[PDB]
Amino acid sequence: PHRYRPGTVALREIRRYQKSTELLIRKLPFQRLVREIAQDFKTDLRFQSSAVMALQEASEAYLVALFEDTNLCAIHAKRVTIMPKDIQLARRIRGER
Amino acid sequence: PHRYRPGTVALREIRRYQKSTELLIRKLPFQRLVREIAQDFKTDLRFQSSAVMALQEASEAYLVALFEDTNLCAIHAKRVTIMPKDIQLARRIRGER
Amino acid sequence: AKTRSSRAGLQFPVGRVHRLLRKGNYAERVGAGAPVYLAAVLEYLTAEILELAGNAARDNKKTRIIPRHLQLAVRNDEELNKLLGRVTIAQGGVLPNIQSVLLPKK
Amino acid sequence: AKTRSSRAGLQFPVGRVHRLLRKGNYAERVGAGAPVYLAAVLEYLTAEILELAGNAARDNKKTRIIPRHLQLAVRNDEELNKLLGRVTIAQGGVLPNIQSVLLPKK
Amino acid sequence: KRHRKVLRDNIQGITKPAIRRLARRGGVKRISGLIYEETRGVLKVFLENVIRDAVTYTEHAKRKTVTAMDVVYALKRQGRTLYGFGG
Amino acid sequence: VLRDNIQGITKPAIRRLARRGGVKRISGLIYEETRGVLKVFLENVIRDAVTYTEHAKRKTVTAMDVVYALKRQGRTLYGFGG
Amino acid sequence: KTRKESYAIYVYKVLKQVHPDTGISSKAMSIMNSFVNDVFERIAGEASRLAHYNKRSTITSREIQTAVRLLLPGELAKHAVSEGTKAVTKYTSAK
Amino acid sequence: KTRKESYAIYVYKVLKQVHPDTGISSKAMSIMNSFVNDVFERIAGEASRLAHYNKRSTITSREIQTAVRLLLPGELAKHAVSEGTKAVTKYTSAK
DNA sequence: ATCAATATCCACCTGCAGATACTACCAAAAGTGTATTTGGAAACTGCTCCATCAAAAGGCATGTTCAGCTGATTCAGCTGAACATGCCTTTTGATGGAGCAGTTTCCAAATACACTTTTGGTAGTATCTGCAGGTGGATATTGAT
DNA sequence: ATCAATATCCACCTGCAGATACTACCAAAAGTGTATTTGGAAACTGCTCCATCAAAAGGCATGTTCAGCTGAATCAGCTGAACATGCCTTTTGATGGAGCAGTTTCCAAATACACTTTTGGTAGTATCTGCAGGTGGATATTGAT
Ligand SMILES: [Mg+2]
Repeated sequence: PHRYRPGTVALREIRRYQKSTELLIRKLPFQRLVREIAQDFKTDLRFQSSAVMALQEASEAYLVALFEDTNLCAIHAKRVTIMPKDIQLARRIRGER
Repeated sequence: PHRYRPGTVALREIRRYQKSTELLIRKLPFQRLVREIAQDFKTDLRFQSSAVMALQEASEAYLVALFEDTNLCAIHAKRVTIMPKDIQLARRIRGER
Repeated sequence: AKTRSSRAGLQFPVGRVHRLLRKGNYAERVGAGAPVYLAAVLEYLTAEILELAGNAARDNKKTRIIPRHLQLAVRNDEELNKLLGRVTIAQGGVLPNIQSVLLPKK
Repeated sequence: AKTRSSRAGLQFPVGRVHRLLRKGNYAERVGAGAPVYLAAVLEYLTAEILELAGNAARDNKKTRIIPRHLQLAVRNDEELNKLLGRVTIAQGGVLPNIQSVLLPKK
Repeated sequence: KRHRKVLRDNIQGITKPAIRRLARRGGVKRISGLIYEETRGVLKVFLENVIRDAVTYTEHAKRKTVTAMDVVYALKRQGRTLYGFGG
Repeated sequence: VLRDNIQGITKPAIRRLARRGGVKRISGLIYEETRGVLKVFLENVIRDAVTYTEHAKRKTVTAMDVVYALKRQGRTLYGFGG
Repeated sequence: KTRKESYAIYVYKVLKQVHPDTGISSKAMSIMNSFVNDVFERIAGEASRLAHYNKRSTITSREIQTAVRLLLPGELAKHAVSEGTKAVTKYTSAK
Repeated sequence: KTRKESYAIYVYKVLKQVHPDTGISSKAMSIMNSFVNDVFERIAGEASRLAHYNKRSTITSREIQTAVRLLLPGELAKHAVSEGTKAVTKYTSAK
């Protein structure tokens, strides 16, 4: 029975996802999260579907760019594994704190 | 014969300079640098005294905050010594690179 | 003749704020209450900072507010700090703060 | 009756731009050359991006410029990248980029 | 109107595989197990901030419907300008 | 005893700045890196200030020129007008 | 010679209401003046955008209020809003 | 059935000039439209500020020029400046 | 542990730089009053597109396995902190002059305004085409041995 | 290096979603033309406040020494990647209906003057004082033994 070594499929996935542009979070689950959060601010709101997609494009591009910063913080620490402390450092330096 | 250990005076200095607000670069050399840099954009420039001051205050506030980020970057990598790579990471994450 | 500031109950100049809104190319028209509202908001934030800066003066054995005290006031307050998160107060210095890992080992 | 666009030798609508400068509350008055200069800057910039994006489309054996091509164009160009440094192009993805230490063996 | 379902715990619809994919696009090769909850938290803060301003624009306009434009203006306000939706 | 103007930003001075920044220990190569960073910072800001000066048809950079340049770089400064 | 307007006197008044025995240096006053100018611009700016977004020709206190909500953090917003509403009421019900 | 303006046809014109055999998807066009509006707003805004700072009530091609120098990086600014000067110079001689 | 060097704290003193109070003044807001314009709420209603739902299509959850990464441990050698003072750079202040800024001037270009042409947007109906997603089928890439 | 599992790369291949095409109209642009107002450039000049420099101040360049930090090496432990497996949840196409948005009517509120009163800024002048440094003396910290 055949096995790729840990790290190999990971690099394959990086090339695959760096090549393409489709949204990476499933649509409906994202749409529910948006509605849940909005509802806690104000009841009986509706959303244009393009409003939800806008938030999705923005959130996905925000998360991708944060993961790149995070990856740099891990590598700075001489690791290859991203950890919460890496995200926290990235957000601190960014001024998100 | 009396000698303070490495880091003792450094700590003493952090405390001293964190207490005060005076500028920490001598005014004349900063002024020359400012004039030198400005000469490449326009020749025969004069500077209001307060113009140079404004630049110094802004430049020192900038460098002080960058050293804070730089220091977090050194500590992230489990060091207590700031290095150029720490400044480099801080600037990249800030979006200055 | 009674000024709009006194009418509104404010120290901050409603007339001036109204004028500045007009000549600021903000919109073709400026409503009667807008300068009243804005002046109040401006006065309020001023009071808030002066309150906390006065205190910082007191704590440091002083009666005259200096830029140091304005800095201490702003950065020790989570909300004022956020509002002024991209602002530099000249001659403010920084908060006393050393990372624990840098402390000598007891 | 020659349009102000043809007068200035421009594809971009000088009339439209003059109008938007007025309705936009930027100043009391708008000089006659202002929309001419602006419409040319705008035209220049869009030529710059369509050139580069057109190239990315060709490099990809495609005839139609899609959002990925605009993103490749902007991000691969130092100056466009900085000018749109705080902008997000929907459906653009990212540049292929893997950090060195992440590659296998040695 | 008769009844409308309760929305709870939808943050978990942001699955481990979806997050992993996002990290891949950001060039990440190895992911600690604690990253998934941290990311969920980070995304929530991000959405709350944007939705708050978006909804504020909605209410100011006196609509019940959040528009693409409400979101686009909310993003611009926060220095995360978005092209592709009329903005 | 000729010296570059950037070198006028001395080790002790960069050391003080680092100190106010909470830095305990400083690598030898930091001083040159800092000078480079300061230079890029001043270039970006002065460039914009001078641009304001030229627009106003002056030969003197004013505090306001500088304050406006700082504002547009997202580094608002209080204390010098505006 | 030309008139140099400032919020200094009005800031000094508010200081005296808030700390009657405390003074303020020139530099600190200049900072306070910058602060007032900065917050003015931010609030008026946002109010401008709001009116434009909604095809309105007037900046009303409704736009100032939404602007404040958009720009101030939670608690700061809450008081600013109530201080502002309060001032508009007093101004209306006054001959 | 209200009219919605866009820079589409002008973007398309300019597209044909530079790549005669290349098309553009509607989404890419929408992005191109957003880019033009965005740059417009940033230049007009700098110009607006610049005029105010110099106690001027008129936005002229000179204000736009300084705004372009403030806004665009090095080489894009240089070229934008020539294109704009050229269009104005040409325009002045053409009535 | 003791012990001495030296930093640090605080109470009191005081000159003066920087804050403040006061008067006479004038240009310039800021306010009051009357004539005029219009922006936008409301009220009605066409009609886009949003919530909602039934069926169809593919990604997610879970457990097992072990490769290899992280974090602890130890250690040597490199590299930065500390150290003392006269050389030499910066600070301080005194003095001519450049240019910023205040003032008046006058016209090129600004707004305004009304009929006159042009055009960019849509809207309805039509044919066109680039490429996504399916396939099979030859060429890598990877990891066991 | 050699063999084999499986990912990868094209090349071609049909349907079709989305793009491009006209024919007709039209409201609102944009242009045109003429009368009416004015912003700001241009020219002159008064006086700040800026560059310069002499004398005074006092921070930093310097080389030595070694404390202690950084990074290399080694390795146990365990976390996280890969993949098999079982199947739930999302995606996708179809349809009554809320509210957005389009048009028009009508008034409360805002602009626009001009005129009447005041206030906030400056400026000359004199007046006042909080506190930065200096002193002096006790007490804490740090580092050596
Ligand atoms: Mg809820």
